[PDB]
Amino acid sequence: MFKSFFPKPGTFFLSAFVWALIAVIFWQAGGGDWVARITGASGQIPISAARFWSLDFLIFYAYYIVCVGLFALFWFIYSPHRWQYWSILGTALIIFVTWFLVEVGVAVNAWYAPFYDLIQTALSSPHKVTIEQFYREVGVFLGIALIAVVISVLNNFFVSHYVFRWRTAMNEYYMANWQQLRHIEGAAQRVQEDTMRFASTLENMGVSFINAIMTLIAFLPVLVTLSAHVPELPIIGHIPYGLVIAAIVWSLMGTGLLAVVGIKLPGLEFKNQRVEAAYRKELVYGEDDATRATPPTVRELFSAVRKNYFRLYFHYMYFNIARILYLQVDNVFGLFLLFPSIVAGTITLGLMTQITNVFGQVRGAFQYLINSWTTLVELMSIYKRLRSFEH
Amino acid sequence: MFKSFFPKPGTFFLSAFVWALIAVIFWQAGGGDWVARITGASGQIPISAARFWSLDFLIFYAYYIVCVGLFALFWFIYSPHRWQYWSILGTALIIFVTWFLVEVGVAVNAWYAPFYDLIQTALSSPHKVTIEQFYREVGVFLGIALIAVVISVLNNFFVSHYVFRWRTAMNEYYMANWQQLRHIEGAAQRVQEDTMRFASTLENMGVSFINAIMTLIAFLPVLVTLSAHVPELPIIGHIPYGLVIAAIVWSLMGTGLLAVVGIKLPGLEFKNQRVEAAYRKELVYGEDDATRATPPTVRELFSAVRKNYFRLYFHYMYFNIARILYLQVDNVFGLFLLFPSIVAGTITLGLMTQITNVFGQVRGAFQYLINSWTTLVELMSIYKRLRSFEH
Amino acid sequence: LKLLDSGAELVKPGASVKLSCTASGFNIKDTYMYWVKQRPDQGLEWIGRIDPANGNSKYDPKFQGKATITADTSSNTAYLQVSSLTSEDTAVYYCARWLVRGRRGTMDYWGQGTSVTVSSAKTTAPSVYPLAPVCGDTTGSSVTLGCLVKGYFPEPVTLTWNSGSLSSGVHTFPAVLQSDLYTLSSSVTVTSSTWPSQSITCNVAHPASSTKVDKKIEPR
Amino acid sequence: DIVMTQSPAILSASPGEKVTMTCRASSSVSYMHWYQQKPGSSPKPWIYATSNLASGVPARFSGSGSGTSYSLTISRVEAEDAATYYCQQWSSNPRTFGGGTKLEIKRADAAPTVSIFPPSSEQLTSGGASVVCFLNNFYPKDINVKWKIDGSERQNGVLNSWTDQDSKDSTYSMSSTLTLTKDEYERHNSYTCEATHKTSTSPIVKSFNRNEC
Repeated sequence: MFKSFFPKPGTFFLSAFVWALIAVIFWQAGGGDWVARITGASGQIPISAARFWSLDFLIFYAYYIVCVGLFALFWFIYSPHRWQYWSILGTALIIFVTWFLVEVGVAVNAWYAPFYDLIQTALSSPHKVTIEQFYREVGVFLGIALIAVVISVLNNFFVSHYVFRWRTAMNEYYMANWQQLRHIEGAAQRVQEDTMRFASTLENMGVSFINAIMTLIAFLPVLVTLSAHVPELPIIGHIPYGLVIAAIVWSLMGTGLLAVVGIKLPGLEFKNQRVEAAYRKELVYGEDDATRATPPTVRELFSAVRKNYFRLYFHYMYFNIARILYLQVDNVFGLFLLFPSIVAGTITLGLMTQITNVFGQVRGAFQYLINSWTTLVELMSIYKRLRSFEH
Repeated sequence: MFKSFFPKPGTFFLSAFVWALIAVIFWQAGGGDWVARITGASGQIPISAARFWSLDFLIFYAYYIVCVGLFALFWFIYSPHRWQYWSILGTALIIFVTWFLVEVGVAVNAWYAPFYDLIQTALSSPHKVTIEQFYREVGVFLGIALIAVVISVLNNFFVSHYVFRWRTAMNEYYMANWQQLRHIEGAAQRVQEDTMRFASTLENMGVSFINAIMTLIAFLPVLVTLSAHVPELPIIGHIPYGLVIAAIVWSLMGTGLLAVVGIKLPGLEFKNQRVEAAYRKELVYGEDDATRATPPTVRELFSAVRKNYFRLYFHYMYFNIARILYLQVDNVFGLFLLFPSIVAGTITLGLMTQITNVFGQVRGAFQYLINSWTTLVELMSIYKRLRSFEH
Repeated sequence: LKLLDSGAELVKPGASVKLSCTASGFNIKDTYMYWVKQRPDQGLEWIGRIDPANGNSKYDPKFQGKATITADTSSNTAYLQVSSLTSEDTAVYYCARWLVRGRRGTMDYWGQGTSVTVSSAKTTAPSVYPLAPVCGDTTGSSVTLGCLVKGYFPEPVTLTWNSGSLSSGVHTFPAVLQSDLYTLSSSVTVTSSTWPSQSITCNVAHPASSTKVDKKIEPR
Repeated sequence: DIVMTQSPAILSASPGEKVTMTCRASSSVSYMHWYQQKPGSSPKPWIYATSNLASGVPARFSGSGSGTSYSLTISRVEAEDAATYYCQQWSSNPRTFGGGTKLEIKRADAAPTVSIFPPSSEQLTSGGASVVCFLNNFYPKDINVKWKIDGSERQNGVLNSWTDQDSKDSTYSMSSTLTLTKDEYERHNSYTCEATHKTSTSPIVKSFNRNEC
């Protein structure tokens, strides 16, 4: 969000946000599908990897292109810039490819139903299946996996290049004004590594957040249309949208109660950082001078690094009991909701696995906030250091 | 492997190796199980979480204590040390807890079969099951998961403390001898950062590797005793040991071939480190004194930082196509070996899941080398820097 | 292929019976082995099946609790056990075999069937008589002779003419029941030059009570 | 239960002609087979899954269809194909057979031959007497027989059995038996077995004399 990259870090982000909201409101619920009325959008969707050329998708490709084109054009005219192509359109393309990979996930999900139905028939009545059907199932699965491989490789290439352009941009901006910036302590260190660490970390966290929201939004309608085969929840009885309610509560409440019981940790980490840095500086004097060693003071500084840095090792069992309990109970809470339905024999092996996989995919793609802890330790420190290193 | 901690970094590691191998050979094949003849070793093992006190496990606990006690006594009397208790017994206990968690994994795997067999029976005939049986199944699973949670939490606490004790040991050694060590440039960076980074990275890599080997040894016999049901593999035909051979080949060739296609990478990483350091060091001089800016010079240095920093993003597609292909085929290779056996109707839903889970757990425990780039990038740099920082 | 069903079997009301069907020429691990019942109303019914490779069975829900099917892959065989026989279990039971793995050739082959008769009366032995034409009837170019067996129980009875050497021009009628007795006849039509020029006789055998009687059709 | 309804339950033909039968299900089946049972023998497939002919059988048998209505066609019926044809569905796990349609073969008319056999000599010793009259090689299958004693009508105490249709010449047969004790047999002199048939409007009569022999 600096000045050299990203035309104006003020109105740009707000304008982009409200424009995204306007476009989504027009398409999703305001009845955008009536463009599918003008053209012959059949609305029926295959299961193989021939999914991604039918008009049902191709319309959406065209509409995404048009929205980004208009938004980028306005800013090209209103406030010109140098890295404008990377800054606007590269971000557009990264958003779009992330959505595409989510769609691949949905396709493989919808494929698990026929395969397992076939296996159930092959186990219960062996004269109805012949092996070529198994081989065709494997054929279509590999048909999808190939497209997943190619897109993933190309996307990683592009993301890395975009990040390096961020680095070269803020490097040029800082190094153009070296002389006024010359006398601050440790200029070389900042302009040598903080630029890369800040850019790379910000990229990774932004992508992870958008990933989580898109997985959730893409998987809710499946559960809405598939919750008709599970009338009764295990104990509470009958609830109109039992499945969707249970999924939302479990996932979101799990993350919420996980990230509110471990809230004290950032302060302790920052305190440890500060005391270690004080020890560093105190030693630095003892490197050129003579009367700075002072074994007593070095002992006191080390004891400060010790007593203080056990509190972190202790207020961490609290955050590791909760995470393990949640991550273990989740292995069977997904299948705990289908006991009365299984006993009554309403679902078939194949709506069991599709639902279990829905829950598994939502959980496995919501793994960020137990591994996106970085935003609490270094990136804040790097932003504050590099802003205060700028008058 | 320093002199402060781990009494003697010389004969010690050879001694540990030869003793571990001798004890393993005596127990496994030499028929040490005649201790099982002295006692009333029943040899039949339940599936509940009363598994971990029957005599078959208890003999093993006592035997492990005897071995480590003898090996500890010999080095407690041959040549003493200051941190001997930590350096010997702490490492013994860490290894033991890793083995124990592998055993918990095996227990859950052995639980998978009756549950899914009960589900198959329930689906095929609504007239045989009642909900109490399902509640009991989930009961035994939670019975095991409780013990897994407790052990895992306590283990994390202990390993973090032991690592801190390593750090304080080498810090004491380095600060005891400062006067000679004072005059080496950049010593403060060394004594403040290199020690902690070194200890933590070493611990992590070592534990990951031992976990991998122990998983392999723990799961081979199950595959041997369960391959009596799958005689004929699909294409080659009939092989005496189809499953074990296929599992070993897939896992070990997957890793070996995946880490030979990506062999050039550490050289490129080192070169990038060198050119980054050169740019940094040049920038330090221009901080404190006369102009030393030289825009032509900074442009030359940056172009060298660039051109040699793109080649890493290009000799790195070769390593992602292979990895993604392997990882995406693996999802269905486990189930591709059981088409003819399902058709022949020998394996039932519940002996299929055991096999799928065996393959999945071996794969999920052989993931380290995709995350082992750190030890090929930063650990050797730290070791070379910190040894070269000693006369 | 060859399937060899057991022999006929008469039983007492309320008892139970065990039947067998041995398969030679293939390995019963590759097939089903179901059973089928055909009451004298020629309609056919289904009883149950079994997969010998793992040992599952499935039954017609009306017939569940009455008759059970078990197999034994050691010596290729299947068995069906019917219990509580009543007046409505006079039928014929056919095994079979359906290929399910290794498809080639006739995909269904039916055994021979074992008549089962349930009632209270006891056995009896047959009584055979020759049949001769009346006097003065030898003006035609061909003559007909007959052999009559009367008053036996239960089925079946095997009748043969000249130990099977006379297989042309012979008619044999189905049996009928009359007050716990059965009766069937036969007829042979031969050229008038053959008789009484060449000896002729009807061979009858009844395995139920071990009867083997032969009589020659001596001209009046 | 998928209830298979099968029609027509009686059929007729002549050599060289063509015939059809239909086994209409009661829901989706997709799996059917067609059998053929001859008299006193066990059944035998013709068509597997309604198209694939089984091992070597004459190529005139074939059938087709899909959904819930199927048909079987016999290209040129001949003298060897008097039988009863069943149908079997298969797509459930109870399995339901069909009804069967006895098939006939027509031919030009033929007149029977009648024979009479008096009680045998060994029958005389037994304490009971028996008299029988045979009927051979006639078509079609409808016939009635008459018993007269000395020209006096007598009806009751009779047993009859029809053979099934022959398999090389397409004819029939019939047996009639009248069993009496010694007392009444010795009291009369003339016996006669009589029958009428579509071949001729004149009754066919066979008789014998007790006194002559």
